Amino acid sequence: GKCRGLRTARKLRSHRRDQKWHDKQYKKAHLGTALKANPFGGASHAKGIVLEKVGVEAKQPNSAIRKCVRVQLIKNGKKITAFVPNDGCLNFIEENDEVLVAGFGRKGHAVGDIPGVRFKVVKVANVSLLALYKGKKERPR
Amino acid sequence: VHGSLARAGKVRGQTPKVAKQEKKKKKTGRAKRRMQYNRRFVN
Amino acid sequence: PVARSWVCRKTYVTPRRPFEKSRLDQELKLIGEYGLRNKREVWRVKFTLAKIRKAARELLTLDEKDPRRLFEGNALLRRLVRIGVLDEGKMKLDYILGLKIEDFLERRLQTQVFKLGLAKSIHHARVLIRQRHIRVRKQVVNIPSFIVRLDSQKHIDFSLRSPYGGGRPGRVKRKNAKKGQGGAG
Amino acid sequence: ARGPKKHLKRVAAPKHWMLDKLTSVFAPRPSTGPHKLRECLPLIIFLRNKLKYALTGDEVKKICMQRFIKIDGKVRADITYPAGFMDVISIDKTGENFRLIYDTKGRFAVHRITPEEAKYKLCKVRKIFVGTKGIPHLVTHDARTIRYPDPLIKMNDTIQIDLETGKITDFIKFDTGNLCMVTGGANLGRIGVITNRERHPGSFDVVHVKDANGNSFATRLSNIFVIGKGNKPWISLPRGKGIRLTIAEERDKRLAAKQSSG
Amino acid sequence: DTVTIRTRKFMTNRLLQRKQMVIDVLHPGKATVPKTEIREKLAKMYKTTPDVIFVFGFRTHFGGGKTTGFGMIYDSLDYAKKNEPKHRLARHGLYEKKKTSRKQRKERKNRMKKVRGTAKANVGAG
RNA sequence: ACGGGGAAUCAGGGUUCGAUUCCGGAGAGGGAGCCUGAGAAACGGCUACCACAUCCAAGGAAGGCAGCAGGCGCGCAAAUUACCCACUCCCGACCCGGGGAGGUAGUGACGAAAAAUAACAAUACAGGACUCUUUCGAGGCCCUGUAAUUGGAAUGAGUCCACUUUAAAUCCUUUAACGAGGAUCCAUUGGAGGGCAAGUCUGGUGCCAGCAGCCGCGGUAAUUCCAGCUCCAAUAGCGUAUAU
Repeated sequence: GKCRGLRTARKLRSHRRDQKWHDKQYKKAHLGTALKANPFGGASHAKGIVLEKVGVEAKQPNSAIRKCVRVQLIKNGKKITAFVPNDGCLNFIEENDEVLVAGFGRKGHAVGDIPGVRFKVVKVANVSLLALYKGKKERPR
Repeated sequence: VHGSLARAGKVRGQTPKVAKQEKKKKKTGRAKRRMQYNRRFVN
Repeated sequence: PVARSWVCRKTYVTPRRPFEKSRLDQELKLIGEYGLRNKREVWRVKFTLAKIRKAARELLTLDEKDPRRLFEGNALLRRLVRIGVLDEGKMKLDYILGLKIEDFLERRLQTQVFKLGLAKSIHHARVLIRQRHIRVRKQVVNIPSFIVRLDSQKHIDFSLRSPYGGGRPGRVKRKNAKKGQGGAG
Repeated sequence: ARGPKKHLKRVAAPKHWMLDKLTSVFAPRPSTGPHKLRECLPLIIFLRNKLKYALTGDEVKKICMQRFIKIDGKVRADITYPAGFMDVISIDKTGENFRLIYDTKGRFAVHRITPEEAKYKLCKVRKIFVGTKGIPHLVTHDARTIRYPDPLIKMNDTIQIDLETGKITDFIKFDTGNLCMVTGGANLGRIGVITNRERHPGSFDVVHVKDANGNSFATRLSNIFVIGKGNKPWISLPRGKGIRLTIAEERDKRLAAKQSSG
Repeated sequence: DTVTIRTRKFMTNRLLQRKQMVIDVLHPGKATVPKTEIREKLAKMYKTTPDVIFVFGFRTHFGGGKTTGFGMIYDSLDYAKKNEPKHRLARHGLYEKKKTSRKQRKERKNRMKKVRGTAKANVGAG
């Protein structure tokens, strides 16, 4: 059930150079089409303005209306949905605001009740969203 | 959206706004570990 | 093209399992007994004891009567006996594996000041060295992580400038005499 | 990339110069004298660190220019003049004379010698080179093209030149029963009798050597340098006599003298 | 006084005609006695003038004890004018340098390039 | 994807990374050609062409910051248009001039080593080895949890003169004059359902707000949300995002 020979080092090698492609944890990270469809250019964060403010429901077991934002990036000009993670911190978000967006916490997947949103908002017009909540900073009006 | 986005921070904003009391400065330093060792293994 | 020697490296190891209720419980039993500050003061010792056995083990893999083992091991044994953790004549490059954490902890200056009088509590000795009162046979040192060699084991006394030493009082006593003079008469 | 190199950086420079890492970036680049880089010793480093007569380049700058330094009989005037094997150097103001031969690890140990040994030197040959007009010619380690030698001079030999007019006197042939010191390579600076030269037509001719201490080693013919006849060296040797000691044995010597001179 | 100068690593630089040494101060707790006094005391131990003694680089140790510094002892006042580097000399002051600036000079030689060729054009302007 | 010396991770194998200060190669916006010179197909040298461009009397002239500082644009994202040639060596007709190569400064929580925020005592509570009573009662050498600075000693943070450091100053180091009573000199970042250390505590909210990496909590007693109190993790660091 193996090669195991002593002049076979090439076949053990051109087999594993072939069967690595079926490890989806490796096919994604080593094929140019996986990163291309990423709205980020592989970056950690990406700035971009806010072009509306919309809410999205939750999955079947538990009901709610998660609040979100329709952020358009400036890097690629794409359009993505960004969750606004905080308690009632949709009062500081406004149209044409240039918010900073980060990965949601599952390396390119949804999390929990939120359907189809993989992005959360960390800053809002160059002030930290945590700072606005706890009050340390203040967004000038 | 069906009718949403009207309520946001409904709970944070109607909870009572109670104030805090600052009495003892429990600085960590190292007497913390002196007494944090002396909560467990003194009894 | 700068001079700037950039050689540095960590000296502590983060435990693989963060919460165990038995590693946390026990490590305090070390900090509490020996008057440390934070877990780094313990893991740093775990690292030196890890290295000194990751080095001792490699020699044990090598057979005896060997050019590199016999010298490095004798040299390896030389520092341990010199530092105050192993008995002379208890050197065979095997009891090294029989060492435990506390043996490097017992030899620090902070603990050593406590055992040779010079203080009332193991914590009190620690504040003294940081107030620059204790001199290791010639020089006042304020480093409670000093690891004392055998020569410096019996040469530890108070300084010559300290208020506890043969010097003038500190600021507290000097000021009280002046403040007290108007206080009483 | 476009021509010669005129900046030698730090310990990228040869290791036997005994240099630091935090003396900035560069190192003195020898002036392309009578020896390769990887065998020489800049005259500047012989006056700051090996001797510690001076402090900086400047105090070395003013010494060599004041025309006190004497190398091979005629004074030099460049800060970085390459030194090399079997070179004699003299300091007339203080009154010492140095020999500059390799140690048992390879460091160009400081070696003070008598004025009698400060007259001559020992130089190996590289090719007997009969040239125009039927004139026999030689070449030596320090690029001395000597005309008109003793015809018996063939190869790998050692010559003795008075250091006023060259003019080889008292040569010793390469044989398989004579002392020889190894120069260059990992074996740098050991001494022993040859006892063999196993030829290899078309490659490096490997020369074994047995030491008077009973030990043995081997090198290639290039690294061999003959320094006397029989078991008698023409030159006095430093402490250790160029006899390699294992790091275990060298450890013993360190511990014994401890607390016995300071 | 209690300065208590001590000497180590002494060498007589005949090829420079000076003295090379290490000065080892032992101050029982003071302000690391200045270069003036140590130059004063060292002469009495060496039987010479305080004009010829020059010291450099006192780096005190920890704990207010032994303090180490270097010094060199020449023979002539002339000899210090060619064997001692300049900054070590004005440190007490017998030779103020040419120092005016660098960029002020550097700008000058460059703007000289635009008018170079005529002595009047060069020296007259600036 | 500049290659290599190397780097992170690890039981034995390995997997990933290497623009990055050392060695070697290519280049000065894209290409091509060439003079001087031993050594350039050099661009802080010339010649054209192309794109972008700066003065103009409209006739013409000049340039290449992928050098050190700077600003623009780009972005998730990267320093002050500061000092001099003293150590580093290099260049030159030369112990003597020049060096934004380099050093020195400033910014600097990328990162790494040591290390403050309390120590002591009597106080009155509090335990048990000790003390004596089978037993109650006791008085004492101790460990401490808490509260009064009750009280005298020790100190570094900070100011500030002088010395020391160094071309010139800068910080550490050394001796000054001051400089601690609880908010003085006020410690955080994340949690308390499970994994995973720690509240079946109180007020609010009512499948709402929201939390939650995952299993899941929220419809009147929420151990999970928002807060208060108490405790827990790491401690000048600690969460978040992505690559690994």
